[PDB]
Amino acid sequence: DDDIAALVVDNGSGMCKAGFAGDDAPRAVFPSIVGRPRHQGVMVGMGQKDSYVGDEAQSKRGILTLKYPIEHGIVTNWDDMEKIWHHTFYNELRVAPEEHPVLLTEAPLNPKANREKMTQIMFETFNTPAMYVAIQAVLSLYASGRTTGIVMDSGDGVTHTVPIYEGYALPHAILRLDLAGRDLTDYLMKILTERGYSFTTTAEREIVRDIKEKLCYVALDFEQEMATAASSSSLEKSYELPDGQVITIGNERFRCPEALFQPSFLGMESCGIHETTFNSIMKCDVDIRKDLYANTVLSGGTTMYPGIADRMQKEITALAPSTMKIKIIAPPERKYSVWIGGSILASLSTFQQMWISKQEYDESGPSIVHRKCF
Amino acid sequence: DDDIAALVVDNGSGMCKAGFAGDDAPRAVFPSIVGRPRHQGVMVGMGQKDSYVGDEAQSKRGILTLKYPIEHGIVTNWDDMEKIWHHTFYNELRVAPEEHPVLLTEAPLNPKANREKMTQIMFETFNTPAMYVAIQAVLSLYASGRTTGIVMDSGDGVTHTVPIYEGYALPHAILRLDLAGRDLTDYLMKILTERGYSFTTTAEREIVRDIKEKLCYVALDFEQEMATAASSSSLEKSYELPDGQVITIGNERFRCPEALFQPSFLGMESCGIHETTFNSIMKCDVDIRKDLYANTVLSGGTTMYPGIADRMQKEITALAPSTMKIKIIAPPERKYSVWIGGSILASLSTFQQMWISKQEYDESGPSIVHRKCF
Amino acid sequence: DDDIAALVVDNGSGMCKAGFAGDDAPRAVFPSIVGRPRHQGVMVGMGQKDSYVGDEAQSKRGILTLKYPIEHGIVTNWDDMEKIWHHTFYNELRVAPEEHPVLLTEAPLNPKANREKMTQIMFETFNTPAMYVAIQAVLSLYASGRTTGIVMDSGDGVTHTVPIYEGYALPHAILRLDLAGRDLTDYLMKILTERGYSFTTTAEREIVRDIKEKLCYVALDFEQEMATAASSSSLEKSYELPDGQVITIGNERFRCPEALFQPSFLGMESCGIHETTFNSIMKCDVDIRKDLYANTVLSGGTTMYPGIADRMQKEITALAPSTMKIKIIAPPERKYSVWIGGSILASLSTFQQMWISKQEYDESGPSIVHRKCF
Amino acid sequence: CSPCPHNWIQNGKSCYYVFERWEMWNISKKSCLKEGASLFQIDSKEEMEFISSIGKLKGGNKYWVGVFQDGISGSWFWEDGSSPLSDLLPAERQRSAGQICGYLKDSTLISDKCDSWKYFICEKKAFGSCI
Ligand SMILES: Nc1ncnc2c1ncn2[C@@H]1O[C@H](COP(=O)(O)OP(=O)(O)O)[C@@H](O)[C@H]1O
Ligand SMILES: Nc1ncnc2c1ncn2[C@@H]1O[C@H](COP(=O)(O)OP(=O)(O)O)[C@@H](O)[C@H]1O
Ligand SMILES: Nc1ncnc2c1ncn2[C@@H]1O[C@H](COP(=O)(O)OP(=O)(O)O)[C@@H](O)[C@H]1O
Ligand SMILES: [Ca+2]
Repeated sequence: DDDIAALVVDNGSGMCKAGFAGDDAPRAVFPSIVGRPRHQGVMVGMGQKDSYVGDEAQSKRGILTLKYPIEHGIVTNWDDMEKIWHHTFYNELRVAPEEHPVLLTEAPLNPKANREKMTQIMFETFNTPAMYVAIQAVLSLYASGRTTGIVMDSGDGVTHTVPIYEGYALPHAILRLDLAGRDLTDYLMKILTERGYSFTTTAEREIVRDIKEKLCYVALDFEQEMATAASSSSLEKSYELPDGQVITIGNERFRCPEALFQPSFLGMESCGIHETTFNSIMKCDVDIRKDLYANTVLSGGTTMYPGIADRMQKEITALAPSTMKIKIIAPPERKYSVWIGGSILASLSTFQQMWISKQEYDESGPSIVHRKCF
Repeated sequence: DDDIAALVVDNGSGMCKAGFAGDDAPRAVFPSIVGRPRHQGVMVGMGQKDSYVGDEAQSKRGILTLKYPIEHGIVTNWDDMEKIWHHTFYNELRVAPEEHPVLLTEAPLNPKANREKMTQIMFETFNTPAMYVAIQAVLSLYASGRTTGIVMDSGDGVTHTVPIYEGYALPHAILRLDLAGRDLTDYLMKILTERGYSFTTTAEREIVRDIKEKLCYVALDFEQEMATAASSSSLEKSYELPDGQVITIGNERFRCPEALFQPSFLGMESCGIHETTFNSIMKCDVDIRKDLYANTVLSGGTTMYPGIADRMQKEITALAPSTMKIKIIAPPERKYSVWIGGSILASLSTFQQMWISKQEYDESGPSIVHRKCF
Repeated sequence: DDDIAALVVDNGSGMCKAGFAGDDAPRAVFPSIVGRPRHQGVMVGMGQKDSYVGDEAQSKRGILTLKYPIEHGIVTNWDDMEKIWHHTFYNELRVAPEEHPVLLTEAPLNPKANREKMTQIMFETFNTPAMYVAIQAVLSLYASGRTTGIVMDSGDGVTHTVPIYEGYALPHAILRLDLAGRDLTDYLMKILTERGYSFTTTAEREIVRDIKEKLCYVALDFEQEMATAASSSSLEKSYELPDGQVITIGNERFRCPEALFQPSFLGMESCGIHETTFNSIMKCDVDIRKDLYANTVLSGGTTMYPGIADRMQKEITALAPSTMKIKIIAPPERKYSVWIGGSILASLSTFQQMWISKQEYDESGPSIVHRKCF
Repeated sequence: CSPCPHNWIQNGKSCYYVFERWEMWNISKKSCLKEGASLFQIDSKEEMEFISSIGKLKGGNKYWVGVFQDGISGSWFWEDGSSPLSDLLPAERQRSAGQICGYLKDSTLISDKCDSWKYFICEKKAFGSCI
């Protein structure tokens, strides 16, 4: 009609999420991979989609191959990516890109060159009236809505801790982690295989993934938990493999997520989350620190483990001076929180000038989206 | 008058079947062997055909010898083979091949060389416009219209299990069993002999073939059936020899078919059909498996025995996870399945481009049929 | 008489290698199968051993059935293993267990549980004074004596690339590959069955395997050779089978080994060895990588084919940066080098505390071997 | 709660627990005691035939079982100290030093050393239903 929405598409490493602004949560969420028959060969007829992946790949599982054109949350390729965007618009959204503004969201260190290219697609192929480039970290923060605190965001590919004072993220405080659920699953596979299972494959990949999400938990004490494990009847939990095997999984459940706390499991030199939290605090002023400690915020898929909050308070409290108050917070469906923030910003009536427009593309080129804007 | 029919000749080991594509079933069907009076002896006059075989051979039984150029499906010698083809086209079909594009069927590990040879004969001697060559199982699979499932094919010479996902026979999983069909009859002659009958001869083999098809069945339980036999008033059924002898039969009944389940009767090392499905099942992805277990179909003349489906289901669950669903599907007139597959594919006007042309034959040689097509 | 040997026994998937430490090569080698008459069929008198296997079965080939408790290296069943060991000491070694301390070697990811089990058997049944169980990979690396480098280790059942820096193997770096000689043997029968032939059975596996070693070579250029294939007179080289038969070989000769380079042949998605190595190298630090490129060691079994080294050099040169030095090293007779590592490890006097003792077994239970040592 | 507390498998009247870990026979008994379970004892072939259902438990493992051997007499009993029927009892070796209460290795009952470590299985009565 009149009025316009903002398309909120966050181009996730594994799973891209898109929708309309004003929506509480993304209408679409689907795998972000590309896949074909590896085997192929051949048939009478077709009717196949060469490399949709998407929903169909996940159902697909055994047959298909997976590429992620943006594994490291960075558009590693434009050809496939267009496909994701095309699929998103036509297939899932079933919107015409002509009608609405879109906000793409971006991973944190996304070189200002790709950004221009991101823009050029949207204008050129997609022909959106206008689009905005977002930083997913930001949009997550936007959703949260708190000015000061130090939030730990662990998602799929990357983990950060960022102190936030009024709203401004102190750059210097921040530090990167390589680890996130991405690693966690792989590890889960690897430990599983020792016992005798072999989870080498991509189909098996997804099986491992399922196992960790339902199954896996975070220990009160790493050391105690092993010790218990020996006696532990409980841990023995069964998982039914798609084939009908039932495979038993005691200890792995806690060992897997433990890695975040102790990266050396995976062979990361990197410090665990808690060391991360402390470090980011130190980096900042003595005065401010209290504010962070009170307001620590969790975020992302990887933060969802029940038991994290209590471990974190436990961990931090040992570290920190006994005076300082320590609070922890974890908003209930944080994984979405990126998309959510994106959703909010996109919607913003007021902010609307911020959006990047077709003319601006023409005169300044896409780089505008990078410069003195997002 | 226009349009064309596909001549779908299925060269069977024992039985040639051929007709026009679009036909529900094979037009004309006859034993492939070659025979002439072994004894001969002369006479006054003539008017016998040296080595027609066909139908006339069958009633012929005492007089003729046999020879299967098509022994193990593979066409060992061209000269007889052409004779079959000539007979098929001219005598049974009564049609002149110049007129009709023809699809030929071929056996599973049929070498390239013969395939080309097949082309040379079809083009040169017959001079048909164009030919197609087919691989018999796929034609069977085509007929079914089953994209997914694990199928038992058991015909005359060979028995396979091929799992299929999305119309793809996954090469790896497939396994072969030497036995079928033949092995039953011969075993049938032998087990019969022990009782005191002699069925050495060719005529006798025909007799023997007759008995198993009508007479024989497969057991709910081998062990149980054996126990019962002593009582068995039932099994005793009589079969009248064409001379007019009568024989008693019936422990034989179950036992011969027993072979497939436990090949050791034959002395065959290989495992049962049931275990063969299982082996194949594992070969596939775990994820795919539920589909396979659910869709199991048996194909081929050897699958016709009453009772198999129920037996197979029982055998397989005992194998299977307990949770998983089981289905055994057997289409009614399966023997013809291969031919039908011949007819559908042949009959595909849409597909017609596949049809191999004399132009390709001359330019490419016969090879074009093999490479990049069938 | 004082001083002691270490009994170094190598429980291979297919072959056990055994003998006294310090010994340049294993004295005794024999197949690891279990084999008793499939047919049986009684007779008058006996004198046979139910399933000795080893050398004698091999001579037996037509008669016998083959099993590997050691299938994929990992000991699935204890009894046969108990048998295998019994044969080893008494029959082949003609040594008595009580007299000498023994080393035992293990498959890469061995369950602890079986470790105690292995540990259990030798003490209890064998009543060896003391034992050590070591990881086969580690022994092999011991054999090289290369502190660093990256070795491609291809044996019977499995293929690994293991980067080594400063005497340490960096677990993240190293990937596995199911493909290995066993698959090649199976592979080769299949394509041979392709043209003429049918090598279904156990004996035939042996026959093919014989072909496999003598026959097989790697091709400089996969593509090129195929082109060569049509013209090649040379390829045609001929083999005579155990009966009469003499069979022809030649395209399949290169093609079989091809799998290592292209796993897809066998239906494997996984990246080729050339691929494998590169990835693993990338896994490591950039600084170090120069080391691996300089030192790449071949290992095991499957690495023996002539001309692998140069092709290997070639592929890696292509992958590597232009500056980089690359060097491939393949020790002249590497298959043994697994056993070699053991002999040294066992043989090490200085190390001698390393051995596991009856008391450590008695107090600790078996697990002492697994825990805090080998 | 239900006829069996979780992670236990029911067979008719009985409930069984297959231990994750290795324990010594006596130790597992104490452990079993904690539950109020006992070690499993096999009154019948029927119960013995059920063991195969262990088979799905990965691989066969040796599992400590009720039967105990006196030593002087060498008589085999269960903890309750009843007599196993002939079927239950152990198999022979030429001779050596040592022997103790049986385990179960997959299909058949066996004996070993207690000191060794083995997996044990406990058995309890299911809360049999009355209406
Ligand atoms: N409920 C949950 N419990 C534990 N881990 C989860 C849960 N939900 C998602 N994850 C993990 O977190 C990741 C998704 O989080 P997300 O913030 O989207 O990561 P990213 O933004 O880096 O893609 C997934 O890879 C998944 O493994
Ligand atoms: N109704 C039936 N019951 C049992 N066996 C049959 C029946 N019909 C055919 N057969 C057997 O199956 C074979 C025919 O099946 P088919 O699939 O044509 O074998 P192939 O394709 O290998 O020649 C014959 O040899 C015959 O012995
Ligand atoms: N000279 C050779 N050329 C090619 N292949 C060989 C040669 N010698 C052995 N092999 C193959 O390598 C395997 C033996 O290597 P090995 O390292 O012992 O494997 P594993 O240690 O996994 O048992 C055998 O299966 C054999 O097929
Ligand atoms: Ca009881």
